[PDB]
Amino acid sequence: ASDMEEKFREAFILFSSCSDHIEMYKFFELMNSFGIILTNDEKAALPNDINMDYWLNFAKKHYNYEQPFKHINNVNEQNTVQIKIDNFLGIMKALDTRLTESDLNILLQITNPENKTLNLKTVSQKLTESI
Amino acid sequence: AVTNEEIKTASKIVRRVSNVEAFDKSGSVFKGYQIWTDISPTIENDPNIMFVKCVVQQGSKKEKLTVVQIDPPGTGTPYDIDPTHAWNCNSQVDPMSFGDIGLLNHTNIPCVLDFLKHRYLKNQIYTTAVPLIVAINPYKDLGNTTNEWIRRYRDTADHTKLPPHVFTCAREALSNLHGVNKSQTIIVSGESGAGKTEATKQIMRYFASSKSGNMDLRIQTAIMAANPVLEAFGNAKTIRNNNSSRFGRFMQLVISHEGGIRYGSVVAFLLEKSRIITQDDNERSYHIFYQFLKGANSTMKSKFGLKGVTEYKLLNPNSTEVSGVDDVKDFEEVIESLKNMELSESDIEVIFSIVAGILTLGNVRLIEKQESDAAAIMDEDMGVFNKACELMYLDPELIKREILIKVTVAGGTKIEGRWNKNDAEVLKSSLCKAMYEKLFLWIIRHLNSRIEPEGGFKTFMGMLDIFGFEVFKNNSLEQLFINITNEMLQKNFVDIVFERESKLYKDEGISTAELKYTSNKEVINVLCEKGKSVLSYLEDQCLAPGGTDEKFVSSCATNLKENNKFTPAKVASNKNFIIQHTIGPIQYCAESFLLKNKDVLRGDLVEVIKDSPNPIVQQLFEGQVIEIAKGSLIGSQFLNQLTSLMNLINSTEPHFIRCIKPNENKKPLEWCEPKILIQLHALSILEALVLRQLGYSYRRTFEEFLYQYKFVDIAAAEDSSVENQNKCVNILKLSGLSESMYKIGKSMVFLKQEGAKILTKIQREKLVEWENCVSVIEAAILKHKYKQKVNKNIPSLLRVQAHIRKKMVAQ
Amino acid sequence: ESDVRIYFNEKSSGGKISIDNASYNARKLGLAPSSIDEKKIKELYGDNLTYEQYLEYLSICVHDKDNVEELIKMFAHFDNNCTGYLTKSQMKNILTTWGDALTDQEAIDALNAFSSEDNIDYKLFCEDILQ
Ligand SMILES: Nc1ncnc2c1ncn2[C@@H]1O[C@H](COP(=O)(O)OP(=O)(O)O)[C@@H](O)[C@H]1O
Ligand SMILES: [Mg+2]
Repeated sequence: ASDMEEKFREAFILFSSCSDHIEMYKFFELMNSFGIILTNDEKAALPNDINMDYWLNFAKKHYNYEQPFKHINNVNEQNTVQIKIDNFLGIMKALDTRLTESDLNILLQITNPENKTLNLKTVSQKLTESI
Repeated sequence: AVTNEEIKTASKIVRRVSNVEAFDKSGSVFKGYQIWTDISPTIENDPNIMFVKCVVQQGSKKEKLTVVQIDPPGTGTPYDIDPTHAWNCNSQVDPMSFGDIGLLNHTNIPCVLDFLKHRYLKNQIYTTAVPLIVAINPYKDLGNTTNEWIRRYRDTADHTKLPPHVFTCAREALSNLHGVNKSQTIIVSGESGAGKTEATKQIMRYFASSKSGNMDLRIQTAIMAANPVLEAFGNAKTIRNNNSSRFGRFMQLVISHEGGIRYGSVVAFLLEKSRIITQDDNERSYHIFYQFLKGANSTMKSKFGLKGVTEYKLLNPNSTEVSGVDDVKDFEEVIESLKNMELSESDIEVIFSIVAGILTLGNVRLIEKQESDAAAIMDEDMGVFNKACELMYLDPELIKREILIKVTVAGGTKIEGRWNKNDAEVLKSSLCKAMYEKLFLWIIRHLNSRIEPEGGFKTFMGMLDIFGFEVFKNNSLEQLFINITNEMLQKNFVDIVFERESKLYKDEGISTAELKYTSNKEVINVLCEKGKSVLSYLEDQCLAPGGTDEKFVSSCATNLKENNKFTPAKVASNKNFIIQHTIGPIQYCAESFLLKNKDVLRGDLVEVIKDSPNPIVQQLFEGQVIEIAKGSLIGSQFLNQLTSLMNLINSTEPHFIRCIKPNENKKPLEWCEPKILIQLHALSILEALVLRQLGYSYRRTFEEFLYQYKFVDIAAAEDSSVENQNKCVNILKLSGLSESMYKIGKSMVFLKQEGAKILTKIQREKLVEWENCVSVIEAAILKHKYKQKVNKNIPSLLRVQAHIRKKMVAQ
Repeated sequence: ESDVRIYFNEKSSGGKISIDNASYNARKLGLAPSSIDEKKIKELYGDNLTYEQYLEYLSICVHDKDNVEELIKMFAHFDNNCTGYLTKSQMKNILTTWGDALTDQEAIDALNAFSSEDNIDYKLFCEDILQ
């Protein structure tokens, strides 16, 4: 039994610049920062003006408390998960990542020890520790 | 304050190009889709704002969008806009994350304004639009041009990893100069108060910073010392700029490859003579008069008979004080600088003797003596007159006769007569103006005699600090000359862009038949072609007995039909006309054109000055021809200067700094979107984006293309059998792009912008199973980033929370 | 200076003063101590201070470097359009989330005292509380 309300609240105002409401684009990032992924249908079902209370309730319902970053690496699936570091960086850049090279170094600071081949389970574990 | 004429012209620059993609294939609105629009009560109520950001609402239709404004804050009210009033938005890009505007997905006008604005509000005032550097005046010291920043931009191994800066331009210009032995010119333009002279001095200081010393410090010190001296004699407080340059400045400099100026040469042109006679309200004359009258010591005031700043006809008695300007401290610096220019103390005393004599002469009053109507010096002021001529080392009796005695030719006989009061005042005034102008130019000639190289310049760094295009209510002759200058610089800009693109295509084997070029040849000719131009017919009319403004205009309209670039005025067609300048139509008033064009001291007065016993005063007019001839006409002299100057500039590699004034209140962090957009247009920044995007604007080496586009067809890209150049062909053939969207060069893949955007989407489609993984990784890192930024300011927050709990106790 | 001694004597017990009472005094004297200051004197002298140490504590709490410019940093950080204003909700979330967080009611009371308008010139808010 582990309460995330305080973390959910802080994150909201980090992405909303401390306002009690949040723009739809910033809400997608917020939910994505806790591993939450919505279908385009579930997206269209959302309110047009999302406020804090709405988000706190959605987060309780959608956060994967057991596996917050399932969508990076799922332990239920036998992924035995390990791809090349420069390809990883290529894919991130292909998909128009807002991570600057400093951020990608932040990412590599959190998830890489040694210049190995990067394991996604490591990524998922490391981000889980930093929540 | 934002004029309704400024809203009118800003709204003409506004265009809508690309379509908004607010709907999915289903025809449903993308959840949260954002656009810019110019329809908003925020915009009707706040003239600083031209666009707002909105969300398109579920349910809109392709032909009439329903939107709700989100930035600036609004009401939540839905309302409807036609799609031609919606513009794409770069919704998730960090404007600080890169330096050129053209890297934005959408470069429409509201997107450009918002990108510059957010950079500027973070004190990043420099942005490129290759080959242009945009510099926005922050109206405060940002601290970004100190010696520490010079050393940073100079000594950093890879300066492209620093943000754009005027020092990036100084470094790249000096590097090319010493890299391929090619002269360079840095051309700084913009409207009044936009920051051109500050930028110029910042670049000069960079060039003066040597890594390990400058044996020619004596010459560099004289060159740098000239900045306060040129500002004192040539700059004035206007309503738009407390330190307005009233001349254009061209410099040549010789600079060692590690810094340090070894030689130079200065040129001032287009000095506003009239300013020394009268000034509009809330405006001053040239700083030097106020520096001198307030700064001179008691012995110098007594020697020259100086009175106070409020006691001179030639000085507006009500504007003598400028906030933030200590004319006494400025004078001390000017005196120190003149010494650093190797003027002796005797030289400096002559200089200020002449300045005091011009002021004193302005205070001589004339009267109508009727016994025809003749002029005379008020007897009360005859001593003031004599002291004025003594201060100028001029013969008092001969100067008197030239101001009072006229010689007319009637029939074919010389008839002595007398100037009336009005004409004699004009002559007294023109002597004041001519002595001041020639003294300014004499100081520059002295400077040049100490800093120039013996045999001329081999390779040199040029710098031009000049008015950009000027469009005022009343445009007069001064504006014509300025706007002709900027047509010449426009051509230098369009030529170098074309030259450089054509060379790259040719070196790479790509066909240049697709290249575009927007000539301004026709408009330069309508302004300057000999015999068939405005400047030609201004000269002819000046050199004609019974020439008139209206005859000048008339002769122009009748003879310049064969090109659209001349347009007569619908309203007041007799003494007004319009030119189709590259930036749009500009309306000039020919009133007084012939007067202003002839405002050159000539004739016997010049011979009296040349006969002064003082060696400096003899040199003021050294070598002037005796006389009305075209060699004495401002417009004819100006075109010779210009042609000479552009031949020099065109022989160099140019760099373009385009300065922007973001508001008319001299304030920091204040952004007036209509005034800025008008400048984006007059500086060709929007055009530079267009120019760059055209044709095959995306180029990458085979292995760059492959590092960037591996996953378009990961098979063809990881085939060790085929060569890099051949991999690119494979990938491109299998991508689905039309042959028209790309070409393969010697060493590079050429793509049209649209082709590169398609290929980017194609690659993302092949990587769809990473979308969710990358989304979560990205968002989680951004949350961490946003938290680290907060943590920096927490100590400050503790202080706020602490004082709140203090005030709670005190209650 | 006598106020110093007088306030100490009202709160003293057995010659020593608790840190919570020393902080209360220090505010009566117009100082603004924070948990950082209370941690400093705890590391040195524990939870109860002799008069001499209570004066040392008052020294730590002077914070001369306090000024409008140093206090507004966090509010400016969230003022993206650089208007000089934040809403009351924005400043409430900031004051109640990070640092020596106030309670919701404490944050409201402080904002509602300074102004009755939703948008608050935060430079002036900080100048007002610095008095
Ligand atoms: N880069 C700058 N940094 C700080 N202040 C500037 C800067 N550029 C201009 N200013 C301020 O604007 C004023 C006018 O700038 P100036 O360079 O004289 O404009 P211009 O030469 O274009 O007419 C300066 O005196 C200065 O107060
Ligand atoms: Mg200037």
